[PDB]
Amino acid sequence: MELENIVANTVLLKAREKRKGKSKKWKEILKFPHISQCEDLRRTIDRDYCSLCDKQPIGRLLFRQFCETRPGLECYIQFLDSVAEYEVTPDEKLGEKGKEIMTKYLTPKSPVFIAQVGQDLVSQTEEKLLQKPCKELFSACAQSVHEYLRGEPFHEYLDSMFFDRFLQWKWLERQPVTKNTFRQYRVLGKGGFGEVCACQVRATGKMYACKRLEKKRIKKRKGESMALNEKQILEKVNSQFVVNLAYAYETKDALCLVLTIMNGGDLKFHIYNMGNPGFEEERALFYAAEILCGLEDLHRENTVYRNLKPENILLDDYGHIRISDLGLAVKIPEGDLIRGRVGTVGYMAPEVLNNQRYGLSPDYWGLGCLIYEMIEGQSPFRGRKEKVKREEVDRRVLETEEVYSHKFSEEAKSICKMLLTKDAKQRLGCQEEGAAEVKRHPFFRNMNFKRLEAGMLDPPFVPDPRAVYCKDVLDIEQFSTVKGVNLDHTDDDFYSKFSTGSVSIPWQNEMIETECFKELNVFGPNGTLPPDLNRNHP
Ligand SMILES: NC(=O)c1cn([C@@H]2O[C@H](CO)[C@@H](O)[C@H]2O)c2ncnc(N)c12
Ligand SMILES: [K+]
Repeated sequence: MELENIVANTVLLKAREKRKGKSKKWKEILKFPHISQCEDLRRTIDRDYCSLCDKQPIGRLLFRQFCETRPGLECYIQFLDSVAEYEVTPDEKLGEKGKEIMTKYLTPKSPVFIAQVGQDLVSQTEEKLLQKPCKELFSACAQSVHEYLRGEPFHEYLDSMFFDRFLQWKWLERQPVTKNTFRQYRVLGKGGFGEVCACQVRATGKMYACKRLEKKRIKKRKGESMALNEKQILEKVNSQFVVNLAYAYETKDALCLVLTIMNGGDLKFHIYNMGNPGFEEERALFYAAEILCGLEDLHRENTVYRNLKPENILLDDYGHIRISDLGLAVKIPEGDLIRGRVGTVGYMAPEVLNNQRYGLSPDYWGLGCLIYEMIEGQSPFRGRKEKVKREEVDRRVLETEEVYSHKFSEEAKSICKMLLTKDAKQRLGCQEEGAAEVKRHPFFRNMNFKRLEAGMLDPPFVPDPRAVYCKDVLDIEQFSTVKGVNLDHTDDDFYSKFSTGSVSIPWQNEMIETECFKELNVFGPNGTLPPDLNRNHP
């Protein structure tokens, strides 16, 4: 054993597990400013109910905490809470759970009666329950509450100390980010214009992955628009099955993307470096399902992926997966095809190999490639450790057909062949339906996709927290030192557009997840103004 490899992992493992890894002076770094400092944000902030009272996590909790100071509003908060529970109760007990809400919030004499719904809607919703139990029964009811809360309660909240406190939180959110903000750990993988390594916010202790983009390498390969495009894409998409962007900042030599940390490792590692090649169909099915949902979300914005291979699918602490490395994705102009000779050897669709125009098709070619590789333990057109000059592997993708073995079930064999059709016109999922045609394939007969997208399905494989499911730090491919490049001011503009600092919603989740919001979000005794919110004197 090499000690660089042992030490690198034990350090990463220690951080991953007092103070939850926070800094000693974290209460000073995240000290609220006096409200008198937040007048600029008070003007800039758009006064939108959905954003300030729901979408933004810390805003959501502060509005709820404000409504809980009034019995006349605490009921509405309890209704929206109960509706959420009803929306995740089993179809078996839906009918029952639907009766408590009605008998507890929707009766003239109920203890927590909410009156702003409408005597017509309560009855309209009352008949719906005798018809059939449905998780979307109270959709109109909960909406009627949002129509009332966004009126007077919202404007009363904007006048209260809780919204002032929100501005204070927003003042910290705006603070600049630098290399100081994080502490870097071992490298987890080579990719793109730099390397991916684990990092940790010093103030909060939350673990992330830092995808480094070396400045000298972007200029030398003219990948500037490609790096920027990756950043925007990661920002626009908000899917449970795609790496989420939390920060994007600049350093003297590189641009950095702070992404969700996936301690479970990539599927390429779980396919080849953990026992026999591939794994059981059960695992492939679950993963194929989540990948489908992740592709479905990327396709809603009409954005192709083109980069689907096992090393770009990752595993989190619980066993779920996310798609990573969106650097090859582009948003499509509606009704047009793109020419791009991009992709990985043995993972490019027949359309891309002929330098031919294509659309959303190459993604479903990749989905089939992954299902096959997970089950068979090898690429559909390349051996496990077989040396082929690119020219032939390419040929095989176009000319030769894949071969299946006893490892494949009838349904697994069927979904693969239907996803691995050379003619993109008659390829599964590439029809006008989109991912709907794929969700119905017999392969997904016991997979309740609606229940998967919610998160009520337990992953089949749970990674052990005290294991690093990755190659050792000294076995990671490295780059060659870039030479002859000098960073000019012409690129200072691109660096500025990229480095936009922290992303609001993820940042707020960081403060909530690490309990920083819990410990710091306090007020005076008896619910009085604390000094940082008192306008008489600091
Ligand atoms: N791009 C990313 O978000 C990530 C890439 N890797 C590793 O880097 C490899 C790709 O170079 C993958 O196979 C993983 O082992 C990651 N490992 C952990 N978390 C992440 N967010 C990533
Ligand atoms: K395996």
